[PDB]
Amino acid sequence: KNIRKPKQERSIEKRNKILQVAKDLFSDKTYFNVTTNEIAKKADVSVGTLYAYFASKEDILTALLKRYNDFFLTTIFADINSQDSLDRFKKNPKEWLNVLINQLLAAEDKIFHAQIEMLAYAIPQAKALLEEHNNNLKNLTYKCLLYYSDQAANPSFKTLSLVVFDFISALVDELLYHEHTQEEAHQIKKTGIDSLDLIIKSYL
Amino acid sequence: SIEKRNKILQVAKDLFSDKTYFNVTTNEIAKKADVSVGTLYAYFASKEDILTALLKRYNDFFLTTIFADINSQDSLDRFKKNPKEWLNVLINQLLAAEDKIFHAQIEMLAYAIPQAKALLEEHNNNLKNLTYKCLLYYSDQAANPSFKTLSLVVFDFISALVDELLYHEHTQEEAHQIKKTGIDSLDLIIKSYL
Repeated sequence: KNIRKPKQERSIEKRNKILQVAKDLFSDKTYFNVTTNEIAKKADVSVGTLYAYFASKEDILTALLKRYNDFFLTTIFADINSQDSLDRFKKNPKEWLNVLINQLLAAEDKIFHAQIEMLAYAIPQAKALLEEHNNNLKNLTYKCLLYYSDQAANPSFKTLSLVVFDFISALVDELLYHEHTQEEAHQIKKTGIDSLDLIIKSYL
Repeated sequence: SIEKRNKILQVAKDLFSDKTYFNVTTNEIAKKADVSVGTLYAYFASKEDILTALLKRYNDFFLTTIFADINSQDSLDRFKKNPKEWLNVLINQLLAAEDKIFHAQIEMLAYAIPQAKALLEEHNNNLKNLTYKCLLYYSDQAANPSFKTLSLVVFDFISALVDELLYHEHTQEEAHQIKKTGIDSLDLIIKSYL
């Protein structure tokens, strides 16, 4: 019993293996084309064992979405949601854009994220998750706008935060999920940035 | 029969939208269209065949109605007159798009079904190319790599604005402010390069 072995229990290993296998299957085949049988086989567990851990395929999804939320908050949002961003924006709105777009472009796990976007059309948890993340990024954007003029609240800045982030996110997607040369990606980013700078400055 | 094929496509379209495509079966379509499983099969071998027929219809409708107008010489002239008036017109046409509910299902399906992804990318590339043609026409230029880049950015922003308005709940006043902010901003960006 007290012999040299990993601290993590076998039941946790198998649970983690199921989740990683399902995540990868969902990512590659899309969620609706993946069967419970296929998940069990690829995880090297019986179908009965898979059901002991997860009552349905959607319960597996619930668990993966929760993990993506933490990944988002810890690896992408923590640096964006910082006085650093507010300071940067106050000094020059253009440098705020440059840094933010790089942060969003640096976001990892784009393959599974795409699957969450698909699932937003069909699965309420997926829609809610992405709306919350989007809302947090819009709110950060709103806070930067307020910080520029040292305001407490401004409805027109809230509306602007929505439009500006929607455009930012559109630019990120063009760069992330579409094929471009290094040079074409550079020009899209520059045109996008210069354009968003002019817009933001027009309302400040 | 022709009429029955149309009824089935009508029914299948409504089902795909209400329920999620992946969850709808051919049996379900047959039952809702009041037709036998054998009859339906005679019309369409698989569910994917029904979808292809709906996608082909969507393509022809995009090409013949909405894209034909956007791609007209008349459209080029409006841009040259006032790009803001052109923006207003295009954005209002996009906001009034027919079959928006089914279109969202196509957007979802584009992640899983190559033909749906291909179709939407063609329509998006079409709209970007027209935008480019508009910029060239304004300037009387044959080619401009900076305007080609611009056309991608601008159309991406246009699409983002339309989606914000179509897919999210806003008070009447907020929706008016989002639309106005969006349009004014696009007009500002376009004019900065002209």
